Amino acid sequence: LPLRPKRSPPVISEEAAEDVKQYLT
Amino acid sequence: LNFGQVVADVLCEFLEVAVHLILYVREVYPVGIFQKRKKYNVPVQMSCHPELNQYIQDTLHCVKPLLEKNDVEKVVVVILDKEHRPVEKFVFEITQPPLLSISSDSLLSHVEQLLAAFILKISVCDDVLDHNPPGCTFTVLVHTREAATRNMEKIQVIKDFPWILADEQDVHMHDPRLIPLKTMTSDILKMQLYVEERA
Repeated sequence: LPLRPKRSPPVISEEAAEDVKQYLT
Repeated sequence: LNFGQVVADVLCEFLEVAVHLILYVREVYPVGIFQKRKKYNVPVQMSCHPELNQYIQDTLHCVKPLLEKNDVEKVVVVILDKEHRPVEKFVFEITQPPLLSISSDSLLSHVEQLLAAFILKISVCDDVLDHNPPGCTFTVLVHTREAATRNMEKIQVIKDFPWILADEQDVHMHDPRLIPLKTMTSDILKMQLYVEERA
């Protein structure tokens, strides 16, 4: 039985995605 | 000069590119966060989300010491459905040979050509796999070598980024379909990449 991070990956809202597309190329 | 660490560095750099591309071609996150770049002289997709990028880095920074000691058997990117059941497993089976052979032909250019073939097979894999249900998330699982010493504390490298033992719920995939992607054998690395998928 393997190891995993206890922290889950972030949830990226569509708003954040639009911002990332808009300002971080 | 520790070449096992050299290999671990090549693996973590590659595993970051691979995880990013997996999340892209599987549409785990919106397409807007991704940028078209070239790695290993082959088209790839990197996310520009700062906290997603930091999460992948922290994961691989933690895995790297175990890679340096050849204590990792598999690194698995698992894709969860809305109900936390595993939908696909991206299994990176890794083992350094017993003795690494470092040729001066070009250690780098040829392992990168071999890794590039892994990148291309990931890109075309969404023509063989069924589209995941909406609301999927991902997870990374590390299978450690048969006889490994206290890996549970060697993997805790990043402050406030703890690890745990996964559950049977995190791994349960009875009778999956196997999709081989690519296999390489070099004088420094034997690596297998295949996909398990829910029946």
